[PDB]
Amino acid sequence: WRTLVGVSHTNEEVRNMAEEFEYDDEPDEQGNPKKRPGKLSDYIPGPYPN
Amino acid sequence: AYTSHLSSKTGLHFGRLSLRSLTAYAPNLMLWGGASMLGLFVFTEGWPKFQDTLYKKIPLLGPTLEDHTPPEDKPN
Repeated sequence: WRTLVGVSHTNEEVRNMAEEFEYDDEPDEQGNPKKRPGKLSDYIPGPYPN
Repeated sequence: AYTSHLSSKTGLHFGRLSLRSLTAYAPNLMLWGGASMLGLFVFTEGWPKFQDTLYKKIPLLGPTLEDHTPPEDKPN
Protein backbone atom coordinates (compact mmCIF):
# COMPACT_ATOMS: atom_id res chain seq x y z
CA TRP A 1 0.00 0.00 0.00
CA ARG A 2 2.86 2.38 0.76
CA THR A 3 4.09 2.38 -2.84
CA LEU A 4 0.94 4.15 -4.02
CA VAL A 5 1.52 7.14 -1.73
CA GLY A 6 2.93 9.93 -3.83
CA VAL A 7 2.51 8.15 -7.15
CA SER A 8 -1.25 7.97 -7.59
CA HIS A 9 -2.91 8.83 -4.28
CA THR A 10 -2.39 10.93 -1.18
CA ASN A 11 -1.35 9.47 2.21
CA GLU A 12 -4.86 9.55 3.71
CA GLU A 13 -6.32 8.41 0.43
CA VAL A 14 -4.21 5.28 0.70
CA ARG A 15 -4.77 4.90 4.46
CA ASN A 16 -8.53 4.72 4.00
CA MET A 17 -8.32 2.22 1.14
CA ALA A 18 -6.06 0.05 3.27
CA GLU A 19 -8.28 0.32 6.34
CA GLU A 20 -11.26 -0.86 4.30
CA PHE A 21 -9.61 -4.33 4.31
CA GLU A 22 -8.86 -6.87 7.04
CA TYR A 23 -5.58 -8.69 7.67
CA ASP A 24 -4.48 -11.35 10.13
CA ASP A 25 -3.45 -9.90 13.45
CA GLU A 26 -1.14 -11.41 16.00
CA PRO A 27 -3.21 -13.69 18.28
CA ASP A 28 -4.50 -12.24 21.52
CA GLU A 29 -3.54 -13.08 25.09
CA GLN A 30 -5.71 -16.20 25.14
CA GLY A 31 -4.17 -17.39 21.89
CA ASN A 32 -7.26 -16.92 19.74
CA PRO A 33 -6.79 -15.61 16.19
CA LYS A 34 -7.44 -11.92 15.62
CA LYS A 35 -8.00 -9.64 12.65
CA ARG A 36 -6.89 -6.13 11.95
CA PRO A 37 -7.61 -3.12 9.74
CA GLY A 38 -4.89 -2.70 7.16
CA LYS A 39 -2.02 -0.26 7.34
CA LEU A 40 0.47 1.11 4.84
CA SER A 41 2.90 -1.75 5.44
CA ASP A 42 0.56 -4.42 4.16
CA TYR A 43 0.13 -5.74 0.65
CA ILE A 44 -2.81 -5.49 -1.71
CA PRO A 45 -4.94 -8.56 -0.98
CA GLY A 46 -6.17 -10.91 -3.62
CA PRO A 47 -9.76 -11.99 -3.96
CA TYR A 48 -9.19 -15.68 -3.23
CA PRO A 49 -7.69 -17.48 -0.22
CA ASN A 50 -5.87 -20.11 -2.30
CA ALA B 1 93.41 35.83 6.34
CA TYR B 2 93.64 32.08 5.83
CA THR B 3 91.04 29.47 6.81
CA SER B 4 92.68 26.41 8.34
CA HIS B 5 89.47 24.81 9.64
CA LEU B 6 85.94 24.37 8.36
CA SER B 7 83.52 25.20 11.17
CA SER B 8 80.14 23.54 10.74
CA LYS B 9 76.94 22.10 12.19
CA THR B 10 75.29 18.75 11.49
CA GLY B 11 71.61 19.66 11.62
CA LEU B 12 68.65 17.67 12.86
CA HIS B 13 67.64 14.34 11.34
CA PHE B 14 66.29 10.88 12.11
CA GLY B 15 67.37 9.05 8.98
CA ARG B 16 65.97 10.14 5.63
CA LEU B 17 63.73 12.78 7.20
CA SER B 18 65.44 16.07 8.03
CA LEU B 19 63.77 19.16 9.45
CA ARG B 20 64.94 21.08 6.37
CA SER B 21 63.05 18.68 4.10
CA LEU B 22 59.84 18.84 6.13
CA THR B 23 59.98 22.63 6.26
CA ALA B 24 60.35 22.48 2.48
CA TYR B 25 57.37 20.09 2.31
CA ALA B 26 55.10 21.65 4.98
CA PRO B 27 52.97 24.17 2.95
CA ASN B 28 52.21 21.42 0.49
CA LEU B 29 51.47 19.02 3.32
CA MET B 30 48.82 21.57 4.33
CA LEU B 31 47.69 21.84 0.69
CA TRP B 32 47.43 18.05 0.45
CA GLY B 33 45.41 18.04 3.65
CA GLY B 34 43.04 20.56 2.11
CA ALA B 35 42.83 18.48 -1.08
CA SER B 36 41.99 15.28 0.81
CA MET B 37 39.35 17.02 2.94
CA LEU B 38 37.88 18.32 -0.34
CA GLY B 39 37.91 14.73 -1.57
CA LEU B 40 35.91 13.44 1.36
CA PHE B 41 33.59 16.47 1.06
CA VAL B 42 32.93 15.12 -2.42
CA PHE B 43 32.59 11.53 -1.24
CA THR B 44 30.07 12.30 1.53
CA GLU B 45 27.64 14.52 -0.39
CA GLY B 46 24.73 12.10 -0.67
CA TRP B 47 25.10 11.51 3.04
CA PRO B 48 22.31 13.12 5.09
CA LYS B 49 24.09 13.93 8.37
CA PHE B 50 26.95 15.85 6.74
CA GLN B 51 24.41 17.42 4.38
CA ASP B 52 22.55 18.92 7.33
CA THR B 53 25.81 19.53 9.20
CA LEU B 54 28.05 21.28 6.66
CA TYR B 55 26.85 21.08 3.05
CA LYS B 56 23.79 23.34 3.44
CA LYS B 57 25.57 26.45 4.71
CA ILE B 58 26.74 27.40 1.19
CA PRO B 59 25.06 30.70 0.16
CA LEU B 60 23.96 29.91 -3.39
CA LEU B 61 23.75 26.10 -3.25
CA GLY B 62 21.93 26.08 0.09
CA PRO B 63 18.42 24.93 -0.84
CA THR B 64 19.71 22.84 -3.76
CA LEU B 65 19.92 19.69 -1.61
CA GLU B 66 16.78 20.02 0.54
CA ASP B 67 13.36 18.51 -0.19
CA HIS B 68 10.34 20.58 -1.22
CA THR B 69 7.76 17.82 -1.24
CA PRO B 70 4.83 18.08 1.20
CA PRO B 71 4.48 15.45 3.94
CA GLU B 72 1.42 14.01 2.20
CA ASP B 73 3.33 12.17 -0.53
CA LYS B 74 5.60 10.14 1.72
CA PRO B 75 4.37 6.94 3.39
CA ASN B 76 6.79 7.20 6.32
